[PDB]
Amino acid sequence: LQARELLIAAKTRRVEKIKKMQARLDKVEQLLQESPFPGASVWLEEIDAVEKAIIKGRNTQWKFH
Amino acid sequence: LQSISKKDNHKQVDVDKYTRARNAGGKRAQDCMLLAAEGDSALSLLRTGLTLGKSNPSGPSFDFCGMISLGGVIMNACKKVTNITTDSGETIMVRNEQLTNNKVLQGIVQVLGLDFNCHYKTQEERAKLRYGCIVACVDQDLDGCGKILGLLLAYFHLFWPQLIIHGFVKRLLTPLIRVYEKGKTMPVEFYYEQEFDAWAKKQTSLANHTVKYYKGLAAHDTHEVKSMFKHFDNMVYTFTLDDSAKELFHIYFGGESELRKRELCTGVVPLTETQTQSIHSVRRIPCSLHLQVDTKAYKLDAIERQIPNFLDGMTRARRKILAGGVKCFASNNRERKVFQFGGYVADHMFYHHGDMSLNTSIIKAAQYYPGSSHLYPVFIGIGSFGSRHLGGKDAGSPRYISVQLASEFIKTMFPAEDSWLLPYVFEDGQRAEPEYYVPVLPLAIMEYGANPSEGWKYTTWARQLEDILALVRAYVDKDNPKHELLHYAIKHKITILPLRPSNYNFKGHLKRFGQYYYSYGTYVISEQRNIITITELPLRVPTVAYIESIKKSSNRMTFIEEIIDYSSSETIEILVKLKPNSLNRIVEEFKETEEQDSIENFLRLRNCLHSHLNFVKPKGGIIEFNTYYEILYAWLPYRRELYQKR
Amino acid sequence: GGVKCFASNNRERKVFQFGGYVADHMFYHHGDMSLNTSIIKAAQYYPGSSHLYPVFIGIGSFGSRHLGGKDAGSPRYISVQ
Amino acid sequence: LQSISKKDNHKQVDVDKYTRARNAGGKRAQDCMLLAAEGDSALSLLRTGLTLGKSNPSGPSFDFCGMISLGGVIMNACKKV
Amino acid sequence: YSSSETIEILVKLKPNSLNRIVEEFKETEEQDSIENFLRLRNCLHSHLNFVKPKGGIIEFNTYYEILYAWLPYRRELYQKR
DNA sequence: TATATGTATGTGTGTATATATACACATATATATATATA
DNA sequence: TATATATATATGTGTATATATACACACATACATATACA
Repeated sequence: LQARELLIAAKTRRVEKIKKMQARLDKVEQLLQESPFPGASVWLEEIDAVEKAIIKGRNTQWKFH
Repeated sequence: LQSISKKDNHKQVDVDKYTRARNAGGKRAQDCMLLAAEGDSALSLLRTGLTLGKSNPSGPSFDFCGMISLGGVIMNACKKVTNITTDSGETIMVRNEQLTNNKVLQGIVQVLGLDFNCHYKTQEERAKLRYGCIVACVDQDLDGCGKILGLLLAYFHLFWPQLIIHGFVKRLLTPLIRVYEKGKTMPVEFYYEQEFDAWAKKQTSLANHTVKYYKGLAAHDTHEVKSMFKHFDNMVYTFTLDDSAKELFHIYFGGESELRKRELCTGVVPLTETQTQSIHSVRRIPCSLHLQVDTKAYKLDAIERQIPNFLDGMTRARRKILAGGVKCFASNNRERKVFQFGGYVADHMFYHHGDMSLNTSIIKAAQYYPGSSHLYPVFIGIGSFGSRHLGGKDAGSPRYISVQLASEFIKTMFPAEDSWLLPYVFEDGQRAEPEYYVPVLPLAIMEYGANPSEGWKYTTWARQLEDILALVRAYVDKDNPKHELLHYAIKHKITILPLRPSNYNFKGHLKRFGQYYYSYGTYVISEQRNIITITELPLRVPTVAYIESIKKSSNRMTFIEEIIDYSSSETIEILVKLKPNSLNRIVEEFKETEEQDSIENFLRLRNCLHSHLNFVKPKGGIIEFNTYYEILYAWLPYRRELYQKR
Repeated sequence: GGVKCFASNNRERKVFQFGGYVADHMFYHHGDMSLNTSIIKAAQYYPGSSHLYPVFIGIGSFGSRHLGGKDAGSPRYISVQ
Repeated sequence: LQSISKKDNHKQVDVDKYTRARNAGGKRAQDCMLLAAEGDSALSLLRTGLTLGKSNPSGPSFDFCGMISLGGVIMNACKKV
Repeated sequence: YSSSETIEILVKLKPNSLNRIVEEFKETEEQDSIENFLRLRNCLHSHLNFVKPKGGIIEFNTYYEILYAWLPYRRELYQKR
């Protein structure tokens, strides 16, 4: 560990980063158990992102301006 | 025509890069060898080797050895010859005019002094030649060891089997991989690639070995060629002809493909211990045992290289190009040239082939025009990348044009946190690229393609985007009112939701008649000037190829006078001119059915969307589907399990 | 570009791959064939060659006295370090 | 010698990489251009650009423009004469 | 009959023709009659035309001039480091 | 004298295998070509 | 034997391009080989 890390703001940032990882661990265990199979909403979100990227690439003659 | 043009093109006395033996065609002519190499760099190696005058006092030299080039890949004669039956009850074997005029084979016939109407059964006939044996110094990679050596054997079998009986066709035997241990003074030599892969997977610490791949034989250093030419006669082999060999030479190189489909499902039979000891001890090779290992391993390799995988939709080369492009443009998305990016993806992805084919693959992976192969390309192309009109064959040279990573499409379709959890390919020990990508969408049915291969054909026509989105949202989403119906249809192999061809960027029209779709272009007629204006061609029809095809049919040239192209860069506009009073002759002469018009029958304005859905599967091997629904239903569980493990 | 390319470990590369590296990182604004010819001839070593003290070690077939170095391999085949 | 000058060395045809204009050698022959380019990728650019159909009503097209390639570097005639 | 790194050429003469070479190809002091016959000497004729720092040609008359022009650059580069 | 009917060629797509060619620039050497001498 | 041409080769660093082969299959163009005859 660098001596930059031993300050009070770095302690505060590590505390909130521990809080964010705890919340993310709760979300991961919450969406491992969903129906029909694990990870069913995540793949819907990736469907939506790929579809709008295909639209934005068709609008710019596949140059992505 | 030859005599008109012989004052500039006189008799080429190169005989295809032939080097004379000091004793070729004399009293000791049967003491002589002919080291037929594959190119010119190979001849550089062989001429370096045959001149070690006192570093190799027990070696060969040019007193009894010649050289000649095989010119790349040999033509086969089994598909270019006809057995014709005469009156007396004998089938004579008459060749083709294309096979007769092949410059490479003319060279070796003039060098060896062969005769086509001889049979060489007696030794009085087998001493009228100019050399004693042909010796094929070819590469040890699977292309040169299998393909052109099998075609050379097939040529000599198809015309003179008695010389394969009596020991006339020979070959060297070189390493393909050498591995150098730190400290010790002897390397480990592997002759096949899968032998080295099974070896290198067994190890636990390969941190101090240096694996050397020898692509062609001209990559061999000076101490290596000295140690290979001190043991020259130690490593020449000879072919022996079996009685079961005629069926194998008819399967692999005959004009019937279904024998080759029926064979090439199962993998290569491993080689036994008695056969191994017999080959390495008595130093002879049966032709059938060669055709069922080397030629079959080559043909399976060519299916792997030339046919896509049904998960990601891309071949082996395009998968290396995508992996090297994600690795290269990581820091900033700064442009590179084509040859510089090709050098990068040949260095870091362990590509073991030529550079011209890799650069052509990068160019055609970057192209985007109405009717190109890729509807969703990996790269953004910057420069001149060709047009509809010459079919994309009018791009720039690779020193001019540039590519760039289409970063957000590559990020969304192929997520980065998924690529840590895929099976990879190892070349020479290190990771290079995945076995496959598993995209968010079934990209193998979303684009085009038309290739030949060994045994099989590949041809696809892309589907609508909205149909595929509706299918995957019916599978995944539980609040979609076509969820359990589609699950029942997956259980019982029936269809519910439509799956139409892709009409995007196409302004003609599609019609389903019986069991296939047809695509139709658009004309526009005017009898006041005898002008038909073509405003649309069918799917994937080049413009100048269409116009030159309509000019060769003299049945159609008797009705038109002048044809003028007014096309745009991406829009078709073709203008014909008719000689007066010929529309009614077209209507009564080119008849109209209810599937195609008379004007479309006249102007070649429809084609069939005919598919050949033949892919490769994971862990190797062909798989052949019947409809696109089968490909989608095979695709879905891989993506499901990949989400679970991430 | 060769001092910078073989910095980490001195593993050999093909001539066209090293040529792509030195045309990328050294801003070479010309064609690719003459660069590969210069990389080939900048590594040759035989009695009567141009360079008596070459920059590179050449691994493969790099031509001989008897054709003046004009019979090397293609860049697809041979290597330098 | 007449049959050597002729017969063998008789009349030939048109050259390669040549796209004529629609109005070459006619009643408006003087108002046509020859856009002589350096290779074939340049002719691919010129074919891309002379076919802007309705997206460039003020630009040229093949009604009064042609194309031919210069073959790389021109031979000089100032020292072969 | 040459090896890959050592010359060995073999000629064969027409019978009783060693004598007729000497009157045809006269022996000067600078070269022998055989070396006149078999093209076995050449002149080492130099053209020491280089480019200099900040561009432009420079032209020397002997190799000593090149050495004497080279030495101070290495001197000042040691002082700089 | 029209009709079929079984023959034979022929480009075309992707991923492979092996090659080929024109031009600029300076200067020393070369091997045959040329007058006019006669 | 002489004075005189005009074409001809090779070196490094540059400028441009050409071409043969494999593999599958739907499709296009060329006869041609008969079979009633006529």
